[PDB]
Amino acid sequence: IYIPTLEEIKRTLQLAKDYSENVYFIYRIALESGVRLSEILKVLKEPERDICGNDVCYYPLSWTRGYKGVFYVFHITPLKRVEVTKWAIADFERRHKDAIAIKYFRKFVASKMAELSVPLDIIDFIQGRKPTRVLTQHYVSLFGIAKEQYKKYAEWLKGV
Repeated sequence: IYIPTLEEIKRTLQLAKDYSENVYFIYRIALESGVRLSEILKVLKEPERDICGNDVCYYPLSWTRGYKGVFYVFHITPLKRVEVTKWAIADFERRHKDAIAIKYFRKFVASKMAELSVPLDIIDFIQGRKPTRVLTQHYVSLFGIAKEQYKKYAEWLKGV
């Protein structure tokens, strides 16, 4: 399957930033977090609920598709308020065929976390996906395990 290259990500961030720094910031949080666009737009409408701790930040959210459950938007950069819909994003990509669709930023994040040996069930949780197994491998302490695993992607990302 297609996983974007780091260069393809950089070029997309740059196209965005030159179009709107707000749209850019959305792609940036997409790269930092691995979560899906809808969640990124939720957290940016209420950036105050963000929680920043030392090395990384995390924004507590709750599953809406199906039974509810707590997950976190992990990121490095403190949030700022951005008010857009998915249509702002759609317009931007329609106008830039060589900008990688934001949905593919997930694939890239997932792929990198693999190379850093983040276990797949934790990659799933970091990205705001529901468990694939009823009997999860990490019953305690899920937040801690996720955070320490995420701190490895953060370090990588910080050194580019």
